[PDB]
Amino acid sequence: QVQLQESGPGLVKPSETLSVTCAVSGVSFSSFWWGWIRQSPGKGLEWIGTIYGSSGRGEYNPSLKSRTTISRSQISLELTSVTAADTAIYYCSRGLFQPNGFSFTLTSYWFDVWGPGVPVTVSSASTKGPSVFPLAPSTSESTAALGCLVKDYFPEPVTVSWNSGSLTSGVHTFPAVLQSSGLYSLSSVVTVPSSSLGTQTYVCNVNHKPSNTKVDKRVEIK
Amino acid sequence: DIQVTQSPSSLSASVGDTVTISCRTSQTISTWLAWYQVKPGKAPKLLIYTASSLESGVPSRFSGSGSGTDFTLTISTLQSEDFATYYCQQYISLPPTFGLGTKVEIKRAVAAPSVFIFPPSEDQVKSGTVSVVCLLNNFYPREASVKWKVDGVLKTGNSQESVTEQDSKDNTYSLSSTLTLSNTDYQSHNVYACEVTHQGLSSPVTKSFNRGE
Repeated sequence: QVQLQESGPGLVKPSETLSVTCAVSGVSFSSFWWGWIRQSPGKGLEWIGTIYGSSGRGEYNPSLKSRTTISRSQISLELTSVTAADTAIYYCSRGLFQPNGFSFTLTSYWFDVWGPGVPVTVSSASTKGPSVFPLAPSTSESTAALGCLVKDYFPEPVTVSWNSGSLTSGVHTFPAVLQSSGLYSLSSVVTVPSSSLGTQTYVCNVNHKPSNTKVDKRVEIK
Repeated sequence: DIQVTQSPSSLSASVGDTVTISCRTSQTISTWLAWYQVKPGKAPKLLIYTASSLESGVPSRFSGSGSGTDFTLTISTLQSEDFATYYCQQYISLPPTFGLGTKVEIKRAVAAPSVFIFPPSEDQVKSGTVSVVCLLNNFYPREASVKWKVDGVLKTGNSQESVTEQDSKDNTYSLSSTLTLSNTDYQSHNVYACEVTHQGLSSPVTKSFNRGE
């Protein structure tokens, strides 16, 4: 039945206009109400607006009403004068509602189908490759930890592997955090037998495709 | 905005358990409440609408109840596929607003973290900005506290935490705490320590290094 798929540029500059579109398929577009909902990193779900497929008439969140435009085979969202706080996953959705009467009052919307969502990031940073620093320790304890600190890159993502992917057990690669600089940072760590540090070489392999950067870093006992 | 409040923020459970999650609103919403299930990176799915109507296709072990300001989601005989975050949402009036969610995670035995501290490499120091990393590896439950101490003194600020999702195999968490300092500040202190408190530890564990040794 219903299928939604949103699209739009993954990067928007502050003060500019954010534009996302939703492809509605499998249904009569005109018969239903369609709209947008977002969720910023570490924040709650936030309804932006929903409009009628036939008329284009709908309603907006009062906190967002000033800078929001939703129009309609597809629906589209334009959000003007964005800031870093507008960084979010943007979801297309169908909004259902019901009569609240015995009266002309309607409920607002609940959402019975959602699209996969499209990440949009708002930022002034330019593309930049990662720095890669070794995290090194020991043989008094049975297991050692070592790692790579991958930082000062933009935009996401980086990938990290160990020993060209031949080392996989016990690897933990943390989600990236946005620094105050506007650049991202994460660590990748692995645990290994301490008895191995003398004869085995450990190398982290870092890839940042947006900047075409590939780094190999030997991690050794300092 | 109608404020929507979920409780608890997270709960640990096991397959076979019956779990209940609370949703409360700041004013009456009659029965105009929806419940959603979200898994990482996936689109939310509608489970229940008008507080107690089961969405088509959703397993019968999900049931919603309540009205006015007090609502409940009950998952009977929890299954592996049900570990997720659950959101409630009111829609009596504009704007529709969402609770901040209840994460349902996998219960397992208590495990203390293994703690490691990593001094900044010489090329960090050369760069003029350094990051000290403290690693908490393979622990359960999620709750853990990291104190940074610099020459014995509590260092607040300039640190960020990052945590992994529950491991698919052993159901543990790992966590990093990263302390970022100008090299000038870094050089102005001698001993760096992260102090970790956790249910699995009878006493806090402290890992430290002396700068430049």
